[PDB]
Amino acid sequence: RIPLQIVRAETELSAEEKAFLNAVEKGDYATVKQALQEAEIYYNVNINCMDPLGRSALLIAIENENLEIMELLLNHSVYVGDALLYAIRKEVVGAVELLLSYQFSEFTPDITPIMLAAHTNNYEIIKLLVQKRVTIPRPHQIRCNCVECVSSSEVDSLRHSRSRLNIYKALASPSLIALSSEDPILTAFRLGWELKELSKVENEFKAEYEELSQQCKLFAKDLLDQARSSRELEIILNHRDDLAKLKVAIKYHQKEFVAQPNCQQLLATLWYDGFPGWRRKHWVVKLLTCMTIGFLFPMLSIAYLISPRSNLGLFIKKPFIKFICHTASYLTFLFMLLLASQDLHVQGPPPTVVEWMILPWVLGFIWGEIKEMWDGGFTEYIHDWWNLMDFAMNSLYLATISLKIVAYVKYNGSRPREEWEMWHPTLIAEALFAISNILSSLRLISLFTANSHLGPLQISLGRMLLDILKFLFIYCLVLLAFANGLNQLYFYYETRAIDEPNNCKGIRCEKQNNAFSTLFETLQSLFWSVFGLLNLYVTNVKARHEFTEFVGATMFGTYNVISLVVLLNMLIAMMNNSYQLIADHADIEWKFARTKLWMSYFDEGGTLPPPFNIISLIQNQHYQEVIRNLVKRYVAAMIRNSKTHEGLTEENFKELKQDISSFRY
Amino acid sequence: RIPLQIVRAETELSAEEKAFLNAVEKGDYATVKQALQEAEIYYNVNINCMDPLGRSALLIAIENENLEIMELLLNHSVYVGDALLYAIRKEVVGAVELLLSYQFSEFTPDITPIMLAAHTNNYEIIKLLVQKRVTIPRPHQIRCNCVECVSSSEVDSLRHSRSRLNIYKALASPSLIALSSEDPILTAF
Amino acid sequence: NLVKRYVAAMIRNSKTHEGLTEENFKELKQDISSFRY
Ligand SMILES: CC(C)CCC[C@@H](C)[C@H]1CC[C@H]2[C@@H]3CC=C4C[C@@H](OC(=O)CCC(=O)O)CC[C@]4(C)[C@H]3CC[C@]12C
Ligand SMILES: [Ca+2]
Ligand SMILES: [Zn+2]
Ligand SMILES: [Zn+2]
Repeated sequence: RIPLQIVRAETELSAEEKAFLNAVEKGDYATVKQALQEAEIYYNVNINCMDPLGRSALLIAIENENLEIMELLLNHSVYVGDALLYAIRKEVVGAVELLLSYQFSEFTPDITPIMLAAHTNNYEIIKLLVQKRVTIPRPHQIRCNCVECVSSSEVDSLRHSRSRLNIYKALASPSLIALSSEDPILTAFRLGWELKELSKVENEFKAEYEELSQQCKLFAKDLLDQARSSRELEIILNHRDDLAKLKVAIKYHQKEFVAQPNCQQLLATLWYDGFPGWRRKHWVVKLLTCMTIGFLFPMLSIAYLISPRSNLGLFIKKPFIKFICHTASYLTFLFMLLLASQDLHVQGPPPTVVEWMILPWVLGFIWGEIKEMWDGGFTEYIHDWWNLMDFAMNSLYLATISLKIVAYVKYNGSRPREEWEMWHPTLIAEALFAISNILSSLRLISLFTANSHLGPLQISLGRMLLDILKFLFIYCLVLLAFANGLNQLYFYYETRAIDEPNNCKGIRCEKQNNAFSTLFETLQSLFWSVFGLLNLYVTNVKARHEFTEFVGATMFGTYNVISLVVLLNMLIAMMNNSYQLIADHADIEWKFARTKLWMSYFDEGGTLPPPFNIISLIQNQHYQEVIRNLVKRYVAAMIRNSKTHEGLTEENFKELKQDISSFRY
Repeated sequence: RIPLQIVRAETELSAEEKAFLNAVEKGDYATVKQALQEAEIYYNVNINCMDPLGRSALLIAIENENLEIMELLLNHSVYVGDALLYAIRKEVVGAVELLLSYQFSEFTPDITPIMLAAHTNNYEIIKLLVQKRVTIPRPHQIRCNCVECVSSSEVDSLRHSRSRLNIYKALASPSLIALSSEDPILTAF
Repeated sequence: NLVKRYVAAMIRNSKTHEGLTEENFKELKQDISSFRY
């Protein structure tokens, strides 16, 4: 039999001090007033009593929303501590104003009235509080090591983290940004960037910072949405302190802001400068004009080089024409590379005509690469992740040219490749040239972002590469373990290449042998076993060691099972789970990428294609006026969205009943 | 210490012109009438004042849905601009009829009362508006290259696109197809 | 202390819903009717 009792006992009640609490709970004004005045005359009661549910007279008045009992209690000199915070958090303007005009608490001691107003995001009460000179502390830099920060973290770290989070949550309020801010858009950009940076540093508190950054981005997008004229749109997008604001938004990774329909329409208008009917055109005529502009790229380049100011001179300044010319030049370079492969008995031959034509394009590519790193900088150069492939290709081409010139200078004989050594400079140069051709042909993937059908697909594939890289580590660990074991088992029976039928050793021969004799060969065999290109008799020895053969076969079968049946199927499940979430924002990511690609062609520098490449207060006032108009529209819209819900409004009957009762009285 | 202040400051208030706004907000008919007549006799108040939340006397009457204060304010010769649109968009038939019988705006300048009625898709108010001879502009063919279309797109393209979208959204209303159409099925197709 | 805070928070979460509270008009109507009587 479980003796149910009270373990933590509170104080007793049911005196006159509880009588007048329950009178206030009833709320009848006359009875409350008479009981309170009688108790005050008697001078034997207090006002510190607490109900079992955790509410007092003032808290119950807060919950019931009765201004008459509110003013009566406040004029009766009841306790006032935290009552302003409770009223602000209850979100009633009349009692907030009344309390402003004049133990156990569910409020953190660091909470300020302005902080709570910012947390609750109420425009009216926020303005009412901010009309007085109220301020907010500064949280220190992200990696501050100053004595004040180290000391405060040492005395109490949980309170410090909570205070920082509360300060940032109050600062990231859309209303508190609408007021007391000269540039709300820039403020939102910087705040979102700072919160995104803070999320990584504060590992335990990540979701809160991420949601604050998302809220800032959404506020910026909603503020942009209210523009209702092309003049206002261009003023906003061109304000600086062209398209400086758009460049800043691209830098700060504001994909929702960038992918706005109005901004995209303006960008398309700027992009299709030469053609004004490109929107209303047939696919056949678009294709025909595409070839007819791409075919005359050398003529256009020569015309611009000769006469920069002419009818044909300025025809290449348009971004679309420049993009078409660059694409045609790259396609011509790739065609030359393909034609190159279509006497081989000389040692270090002079370059042929195809290589002579290929060299100016390669030199131009390198020149264009260095200028962009000099103009952009190291961080911008490495952020693209395509410049890595560009640098690798250019370095490989430079090494190929150097090796070819070295071979030409050194060797001058005529000997067969069957007698040439394995480390010949000519052979090294051909291998590097083949790798360079592979990389250059693979470089064409970056042009898929300009298309409507392939951009999101390419963006989705790029996102999944990360999961591929993550699984590669586990696969490599398993492969290393099994290769170590197999080599340790099989390294005893190594045989020389002379004893083999065709003087061939390894797995790249018809007589596959010595598959696990060395660690490198074991790694190669275990890699090739995934695709089923390794035979089954490689796990055999010339001697009759049936136990050893069976153990090796068991190891091989276990590795095959683990690699193919379990790990490969698990990768597939991860790809599906990742792509399900990836497919949601494909449009936004593709539009951001296409905007970056489009703006990459707006600059005046580098107009020519690679082969020929080698050879101020009025604006502030206008922006302020437009920002004021947008803020007013946004405030109205968000007030309405707050009014969209709770459609079953009340107290209209109470107000009318009070009025008619007074008239009857 | 972050100095919180006001960056964009509006006009001041709390005069008799704000007194009678908050009287209208209270909505007591006798008090509103006596205050309004006293202010009219004094001849020192206006009716153009705006609350901090973006509402006026007529807008608050729209939101509160009080026909008596509505007719009192309208017979007191308050400003009437856009009030018909606000009433139609609030979707109250009594005040829509009363307003039909007789700055900062959250409505696009191209919005027409019939267009807003079609957007909101209210059969009764749509019929009440369409009983009068009201019409709708034609958007041009899909690939129109005519001078009027090219010129209007050149002066302002965002407004042109918005106007086209609003016209088509008004035209694609199921109620506006049920009325004023001989073959609703073919029209919908 | 933790129990008190948790009880307050869960009472509030119970009060978070049913925001369209009633019987306030009934109590006021009963009071004014008695005063009129
Ligand atoms: C996977 C292939 C290439 C074989 C490599 C074998 C070892 C060199 C690897 C396999 C697992 C690795 C470990 C995996 C994870 C960790 C935890 C890691 O912990 C942290 O990074 C702690 C700090 C933090 O992340 O907050 C430190 C390295 C260590 C021990 C790694 C050390 C290197 C190990 C032993
Ligand atoms: Ca590049
Ligand atoms: Zn510090
Ligand atoms: Zn036209």
